[PDB]
Parts: sequence; C-alpha cells; structure tokens
Amino acid sequence: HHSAGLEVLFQGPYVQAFDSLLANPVAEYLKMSKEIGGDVQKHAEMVHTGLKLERALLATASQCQQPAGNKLSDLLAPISEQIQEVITFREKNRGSKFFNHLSAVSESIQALGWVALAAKPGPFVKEMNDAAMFYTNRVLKEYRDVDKKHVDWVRAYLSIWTELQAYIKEFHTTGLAWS
Amino acid sequence: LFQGPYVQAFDSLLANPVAEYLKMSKEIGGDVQKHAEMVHTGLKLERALLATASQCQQPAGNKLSDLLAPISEQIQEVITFREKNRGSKFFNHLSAVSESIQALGWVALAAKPGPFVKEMNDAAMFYTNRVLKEYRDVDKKHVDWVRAYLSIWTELQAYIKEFHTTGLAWSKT
Repeated sequence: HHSAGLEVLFQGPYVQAFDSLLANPVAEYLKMSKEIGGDVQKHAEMVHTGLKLERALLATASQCQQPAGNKLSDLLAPISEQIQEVITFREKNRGSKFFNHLSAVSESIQALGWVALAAKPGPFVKEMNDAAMFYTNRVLKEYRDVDKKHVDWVRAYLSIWTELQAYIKEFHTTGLAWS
Repeated sequence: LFQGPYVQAFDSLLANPVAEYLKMSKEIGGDVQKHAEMVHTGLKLERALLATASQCQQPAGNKLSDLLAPISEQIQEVITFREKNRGSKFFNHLSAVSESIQALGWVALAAKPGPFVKEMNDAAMFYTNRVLKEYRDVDKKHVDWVRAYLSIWTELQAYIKEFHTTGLAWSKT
C-alpha cells in the first residue's frame, strides 16, 4: 500500500559488513555520550548523523560507477557538510567544560572522508585516530579515577576508528570499491 | 563540499521552512526538539539520495532498495519515537510528524510523487489542527511551529512539481 510509504529495507552487503564491525562501538559511544550529557551528547548526535551519511554513501558505491573527478564532489557534499558541522561545533564551543572531548571528535571526524581516497584509506583513518587519541589521553588524565563513564567514552570512541580500519582492510583496502 | 544542481534546487525551496521548524522545535523543547533532530537527519539522507540520483543510473529492484535502505531506517526511527512516547505532553506534535514523515519516501515512487506528499501533508494538518486547538491562546510558538512544519511539505511539493513531477529523475548516463 501507498499510505504506508517506504517500508524498512534490509541493508545491502557493503553496509551489512560495516554494521557488523561498527554497531557495538557506535552504540557504546552513544550510550556514554548520553550519560555525560551536555556538549558531549550534542556532538555525538552530529557524529551519529555523519555515520548515517557514511552508510548512505557505501550503499551508493555498491550500486554506482565512480563518477568523474568533479561529479564525485556532488555525491560527497552531504557527508562533507556533516563533517564540517561536527568541526564548527568544537570551534564555536571553545569555552566548553568538555573541550578535550570536543577536540577528540573534531580532529578525528574527517576519518569519514576515507571514501574520497583512491589509495591508502586505512593509513588515513589511523592518522585521524592518532589525533583523537592525543585529546582522549587528556580526558583519561583528568577522569581515570573520578568518573569511569568518561574512560569508557574514550575507549568506545577510539574503537569506532579501529573497527573502521578493520572494515577498510577487509573490503576496501586499496580504496572504496565502486561498482 | 559545494552542492550539486539537484540538492541546490532542493535547498532553495526547503532551507527556510526547515530552519524555522528546527528553531521553533528548540523553543518548545522536550520531545518536540528530540523529534525535529530525527526529521533533520532524515532530510540530510533525502539530500544524499538526491545527490546519488543526479550521478547514478536508476537501479532495479533489490539494487534500488539497497540505496533506499539508509533513509527507510531513519523514517522508521521518526515513527517509532511517537509510538514509544504516547505519554508525552506533546503527543499531537509527535503524531503530526510520524504520520507525515513518509513524505521523504517519495524518492521510491515510479509515478505520482506530489499527490503522495500531499496526502502526507493532509495527515500532518489533521494533527497540527489539534496542536492549534490546544496551544493557540496558550503559546504562539506552537502556532509558528505548525506553520513551519506544514511549509516543509508545501515546499517539497513545489520541488517535485518543478523538477520530478512524474517520478524522481535519475541520471541517463
């Protein structure tokens, strides 16, 4: 029937593989972000939308021929706007009580842009996760023996990019496999 | 970073209704703010699918459903929020959104997308009329919220009529 509209659909193989690797880190990161609240919670919602746009692009690639140099930026404009949204939130909230949490995310979120690389996407995400780790090391120093929910937040966030590296390694090693 | 023709034409029509809806929802807060963030996410996936349609040759059956699977998940997330928040002080605001959000599913139809979105707008209108009955003469922010939300689907219909009147136009090459 038409009144029901678009029913829930099963994800194709590219996204199924992505979800099996990234579901548990993403869920834990979203749980701990809600527990911390404030700016950490607001930022996680933006990261979660970035991840949802990551899956939408993987689905595109599984059914689409890689377009011309210029024509690809038209496909990546939705994910690059979301990456910038996550970055400008940190830039506008420099007075935040959770600045290092905001910095860990803004300085690593560009990892979602691995889909724009035709060579070495894995080392790119490793370098992004090294930047997240610098700021998360500060969160650990401040909260390791004060608030354990911040310690799990750090571990949960960093494993998103560790699990993204495992996904790229298994399926898209030499770059996102376009149709 | 810069948007393609399909999405730029969408933004020309939907940027101001969407912004107004998000600002009013934040003013109301609570469950209305929570729901609007889910609607904004759905609208972002809509744009992503319009960018896919501009550069991609139309897929058949299962290949097409694989493309639509991200947005279908988000539409359902908007719908399950209302079904799980029946004890809400903003139940009609919640109902207005969940009974109309399937308008984002127009991208799946092979014919007549406008009357489909119109029917979703009729459902939004039934419940927004209950928000108006209740909150006009109480708080005019709810009146501005209704006007903002209904105009999203009014401007969507103008986008469909102008560019994708017989169905979503996919790339021919």
